[PDB]
Amino acid sequence: VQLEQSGAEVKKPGSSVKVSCKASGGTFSSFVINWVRQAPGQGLEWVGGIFQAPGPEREWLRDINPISGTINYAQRFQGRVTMTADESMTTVYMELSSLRSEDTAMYYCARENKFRYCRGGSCYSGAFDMWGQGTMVTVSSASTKGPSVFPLAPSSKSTSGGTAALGCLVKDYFPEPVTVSWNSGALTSGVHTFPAVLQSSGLYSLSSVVTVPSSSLGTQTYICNVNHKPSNTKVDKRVEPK
Amino acid sequence: EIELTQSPATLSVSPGESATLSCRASQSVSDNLAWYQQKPGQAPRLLIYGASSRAPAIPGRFSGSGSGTDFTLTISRLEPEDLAVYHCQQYGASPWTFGQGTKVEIKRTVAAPSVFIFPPSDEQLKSGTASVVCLLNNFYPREAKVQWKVDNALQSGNSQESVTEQDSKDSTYSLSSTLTLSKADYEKHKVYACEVTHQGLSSPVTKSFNRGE
Amino acid sequence: WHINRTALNCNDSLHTGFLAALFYTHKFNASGCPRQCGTIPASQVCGPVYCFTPSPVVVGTTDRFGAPTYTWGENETDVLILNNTRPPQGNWFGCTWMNSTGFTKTCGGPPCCGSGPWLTPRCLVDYPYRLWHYPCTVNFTIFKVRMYVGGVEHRLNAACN
Ligand SMILES: *[C@@H]1O[C@H](CO)[C@@H](O[C@@H]2O[C@H](CO)[C@@H](O[C@@H]3O[C@H](CO[C@H]4O[C@H](CO[C@H]5O[C@H](CO)[C@@H](O)[C@H](O)[C@@H]5O)[C@@H](O)[C@H](O[C@H]5O[C@H](CO)[C@@H](O)[C@H](O)[C@@H]5O)[C@@H]4O)[C@@H](O)[C@H](O[C@H]4O[C@H](CO)[C@@H](O)[C@H](O)[C@@H]4O)[C@@H]3O)[C@H](O)[C@H]2NC(C)=O)[C@H](O)[C@H]1NC(C)=O
Ligand SMILES: *[C@@H]1O[C@H](CO)[C@@H](O[C@@H]2O[C@H](CO)[C@@H](O)[C@H](O[C@@H]3O[C@H](CO[C@H]4O[C@H](CO)[C@@H](O)[C@H](O)[C@@H]4O)[C@@H](O)[C@H](O)[C@@H]3O)[C@H]2NC(C)=O)[C@H](O)[C@H]1NC(C)=O
Ligand SMILES: *[C@@H]1O[C@H](CO)[C@@H](O[C@@H]2O[C@H](CO)[C@@H](O[C@@H]3O[C@H](CO[C@H]4O[C@H](CO)[C@@H](O)[C@H](O)[C@@H]4O)[C@@H](O)[C@H](O)[C@@H]3O)[C@H](O)[C@H]2NC(C)=O)[C@H](O)[C@H]1NC(C)=O
Ligand SMILES: *[C@@H]1O[C@H](CO)[C@@H](O[C@@H]2O[C@H](CO)[C@@H](O)[C@H](O)[C@H]2NC(C)=O)[C@H](O)[C@H]1NC(C)=O
Ligand SMILES: *[C@@H]1O[C@H](CO)[C@@H](O)[C@H](O)[C@H]1NC(C)=O
Repeated sequence: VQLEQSGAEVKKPGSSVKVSCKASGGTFSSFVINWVRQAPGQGLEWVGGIFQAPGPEREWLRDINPISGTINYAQRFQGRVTMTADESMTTVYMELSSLRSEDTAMYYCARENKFRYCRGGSCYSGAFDMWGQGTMVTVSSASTKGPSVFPLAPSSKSTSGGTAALGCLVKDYFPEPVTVSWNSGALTSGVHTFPAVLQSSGLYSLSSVVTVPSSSLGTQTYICNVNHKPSNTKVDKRVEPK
Repeated sequence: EIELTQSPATLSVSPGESATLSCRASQSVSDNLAWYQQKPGQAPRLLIYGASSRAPAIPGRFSGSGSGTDFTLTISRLEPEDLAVYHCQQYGASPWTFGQGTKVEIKRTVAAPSVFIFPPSDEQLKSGTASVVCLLNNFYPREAKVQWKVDNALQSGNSQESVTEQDSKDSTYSLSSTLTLSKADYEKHKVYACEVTHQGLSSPVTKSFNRGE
Repeated sequence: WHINRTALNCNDSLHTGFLAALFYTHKFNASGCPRQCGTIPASQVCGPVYCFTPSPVVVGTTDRFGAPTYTWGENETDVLILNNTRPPQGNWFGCTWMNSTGFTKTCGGPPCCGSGPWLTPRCLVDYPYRLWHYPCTVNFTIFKVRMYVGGVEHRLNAACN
């Protein structure tokens, strides 16, 4: 019914990672479970696929059976990716070894039905019709570190007409993600929490800004709630005028 | 392997108009071609399999056509929800390969950015570093140029910027640029300015402050 | 007889996996679990077609006048003429097959009540595709049985509950 993948992973270069894809509402039986990866900005890349045989082949139909081997890997990953399934066929794993920084990517599992339809002596696929939510895999030499949170104080230099901008700078953390809310989720409108940027230091940095009526400065209290779960770091920063 | 070229790289379409995406394969892949929709921060979703056969629950405005090498995805009446990256994939010959994706953003009227500048905090200065943030708020289109000047010296290679995804109601973008200096360098200098160039501005806008004033 | 005489107009739109179970022998778990025999168009048929004179026999595609065709039933004029495997004497004849979207179809059957391969409410004729057409009979027990119709002796295997 639905594909649920394991949680985000952070790995040092040269290491290995093992990501799981679990079926809810049934079994992977008779499907190919594929793995597709997507480097942070880039397009999709097939890693390989593993077929979950419902049972022994009926060999009088061997010549038109569309399955060519239970396990297929893209050439780029041969020798360092292993795909397995448990005997229940409710979980398929992808283990990727000798990790490199270019292996940093979101890893999706996706179900493929190679027996979508048949006609005239051959059967055709339904493509990748059901996708897991993705498992982010970060490959970096950096060590886990909670952010420093600094105010982005409103000023005359951050007002236009009757509206002011203020924010929080969330600097020097590893790894992704952080969450930022404002006033414990009470203000969401007008908030821009920018995509983190990876600094040359290997640590990430992010700002979160919000626009508010200028007549609220020094009357309304503004707190950014920063949560960096990988380092167990939570910070509430009051942001007030210059 | 089979090479899939998607064109154009970016599409800007006004709501209610049609979007035509192209996907061209090196060798022939014979209707074994699929289209996926990837909305911001989400997993890819299947729209079309077998070049023209349409996945269930996919609205009728999505149509794929073609065979062999030249394929097209047509989005007839565009809704703002259709903001996404569209990927084509061939499964005619292993290994399966994907195009590089076509981003479809929502066309809207041009809007100049509101430009805000933030000096480093005193809390950060005592840590040894100064980050100066220039904020470009709610502009369209996404192309924008930020340039930093410190006492009129052009800064290059010591700033980084981030752009938000297009806003779902506004159809607008925002941009943050952070200039990073040491505390010592920060205090050797007076005028900090970011200069913003954008199609909605008659000429570049500069927002600046004088340190300690 | 030829592989190509199997009608192969198969369509698993809902991704149930029934079409995969044509190519592999798929056993079920507990959770998952008249009319006369004329001429059916191959377009409505997926996988092999069995008829039962008690004894099981396969029907291959032909044209409308009974000459064998070898186009996997893709031809609009391709049919399975079930009645041409009806033995000239004996009052027992049923058939079973899968329609295009994975629903088991039956044209009775035992003289009576039962339908197709079924001999009693308890028992049906065993044949190579029983578990595909009747997956919920996976843990039926297999008995060697013997039946007489029209004087002729039929030796077959029956699956019984
Ligand atoms: C989809 O299915 C259709 C079938 O419905 C199929 O069409 C057949 O195609 C094959 C191959 O191209 C044709 O085969 C040729 O047959 C030639 C003889 O044709 C005459 O005889 C046929 C059989 O007649 C017997 O059976 C009928 C029915 O019981 C009976 O009435 C007769 O008296 C006789 O007993 C007959 O069906 C056919 O009828 C068609 O044509 C007549 C006259 O044109 C027309 O009036 C009809 O209305 C009907 O359209 C005709 O009377 C045969 O000579 C020929 O052999 C040549 O080639 C081979 C190989 O090169 C050589 O060895 C040989 O020496 C000859 O050079 C060949 O075997 C067959 O006739 C078609 N059937 C029909 C009904 O058209 C399609 O191909 C299928 N399509 C796909 C996608 O696969
Ligand atoms: C393969 O074989 C299966 C099994 O027979 C075929 O599926 C059947 O196809 C026939 C012909 O189309 C349909 O009549 C059967 O489904 C339907 O019956 C419906 C009755 O449902 C009730 O509830 C609806 C709710 O919307 C009410 O509106 C109705 O009034 C009914 O009270 C009817 O609604 C549908 O319109 C339809 O007639 C259908 N049965 C099953 C199990 O699906 C299948 O089509 C065959 N496949 C092929 C391609 O040959
Ligand atoms: C039973 O069903 C099978 C599957 O449908 C049938 O196989 C089909 O047979 C037809 C015969 O007309 C083929 O159609 C032609 O295929 C040729 C292929 O030629 C290539 O290979 C040869 C041999 O090495 C080589 O010399 C050539 O240079 C080619 O590279 C094409 O050239 C023709 O254009 C035409 O497409 C089908 O391709 C074939 N399909 C499959 C999947 O095998 C078989 O004919 C049926 N048997 C009977 C008795 O009817
Ligand atoms: C498989 O079965 C499905 C459902 O029976 C068919 O779906 C139909 O597709 C056509 C053309 O795309 C539509 O015009 C119909 O409205 C669809 N029916 C519905 C209501 O789902 C499908 O064509 C069949 N064939 C294949 C090869 O998938
Ligand atoms: C049939 O018996 C088997 C084998 O012991 C059991 O595993 C299976 O679940 C049963 N199937 C059903 C329909 O319960």
